[PDB]
Amino acid sequence: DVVMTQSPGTLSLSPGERATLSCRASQSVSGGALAWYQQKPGQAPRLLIYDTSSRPTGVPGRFSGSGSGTDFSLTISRLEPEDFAVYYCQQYGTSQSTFGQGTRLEIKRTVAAPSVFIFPPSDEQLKSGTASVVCLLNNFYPREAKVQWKVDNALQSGNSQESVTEQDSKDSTYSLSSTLTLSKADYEKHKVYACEVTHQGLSSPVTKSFNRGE
Amino acid sequence: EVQLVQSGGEVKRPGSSVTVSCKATGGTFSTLAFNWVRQAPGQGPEWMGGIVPLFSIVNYGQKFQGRLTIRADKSTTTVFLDLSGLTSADTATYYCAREGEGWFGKPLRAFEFWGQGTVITVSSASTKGPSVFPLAPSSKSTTAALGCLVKDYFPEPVTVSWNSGALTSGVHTFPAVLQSSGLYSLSSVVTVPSSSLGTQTYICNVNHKPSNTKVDKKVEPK
Amino acid sequence: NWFDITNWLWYIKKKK
Repeated sequence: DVVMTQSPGTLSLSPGERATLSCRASQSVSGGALAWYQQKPGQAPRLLIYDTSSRPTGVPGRFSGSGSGTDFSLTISRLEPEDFAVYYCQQYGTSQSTFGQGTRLEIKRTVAAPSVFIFPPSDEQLKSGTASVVCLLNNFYPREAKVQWKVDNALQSGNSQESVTEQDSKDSTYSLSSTLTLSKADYEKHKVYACEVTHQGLSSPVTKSFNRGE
Repeated sequence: EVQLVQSGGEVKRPGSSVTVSCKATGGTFSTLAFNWVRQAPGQGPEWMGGIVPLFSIVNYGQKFQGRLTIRADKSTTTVFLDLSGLTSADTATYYCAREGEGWFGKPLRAFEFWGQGTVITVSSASTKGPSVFPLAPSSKSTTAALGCLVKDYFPEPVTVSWNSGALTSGVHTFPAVLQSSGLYSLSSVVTVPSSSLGTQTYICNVNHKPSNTKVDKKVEPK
Repeated sequence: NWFDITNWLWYIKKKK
């Protein structure tokens, strides 16, 4: 069936700048039945454009949509601070409607290296039989970052999970938190616990580590 | 204003069936299309199906046929969503969305009015309050960061504050992760002046309403 | 398509 592919995956632009988001259909959409929606974190999507180019009441005139086929550009002439959000395109010209995968429009800013912190498990958690080790990457940009866990120089894989915050409303940075989970028995067996961070703002990787029981 | 108010979120056992309702007010109901759209955590919206209540004309996505039922009640302007055979792939927020109305009427087809969403989690684990552990500031100073790890709770959500609300600037509370145990876990951190670590007490306030739990844990250098 | 059905009825209740 018709597949909707949006581009770019992430669009990073400056407040006040001009924005153009592209949406492509795997086959031609009949009668221009294509809509654009805006979605901010935690809210339902909001319809910005319907029928290719028609704007519902209440949507500011800085938003416009165009296409005439498979390539629909939503344009924002002057990105206001409230316009940074995820945008979705939807085709409804057939009896089976579908949404694109989304384009994330975020704020552009100066490269910022992450501030890295490592936290060993608490004695209280150690009494539960499990050890969680946490690595924090604070206030970095861009959102791409690499976190590797090393236990006595051995690379970890499959026993950690991480999460990323929304772009910060004041400084436009991201933060990231990664937790490595081991049994207590596997823990203790080893000495040096380290988190290694690779980021565009770092000339070379940063390692933070601790020795168990010190 | 046209308003759609959905039923509350729920946890469903795997293999069971969930019903979500959408109470529609505001204006014309019977002659417009209502659609169901779901959105899994970290993903985009997915259209599931729609109904025109007037003659209960339905349209179901191919991927949901056999598992999806959509119904509509004109006596109470309420549309229903039924999803059987639940699996973890159906964990999502479910939205009821109505097509727009333009001038003297005309269906706009595009989804102009949305419900507040219904969070459906398909899982097993019983309701369980968290274990709150400190993330203590390193002695090997270099601003310092400290926090609390809120591990092994179910279901979402957990709220975290610092110093009973008194501490906000520089706090980051991360999205939860689903652990291989089926329980969630999240980390909340704050950065503060290193010179304050000896004199300023920092307490992290965790609330997990589904299990009626709240713990305030002091975090200090080890 | 199904998404146009509601429009048909709208041209229908638009009487002669």
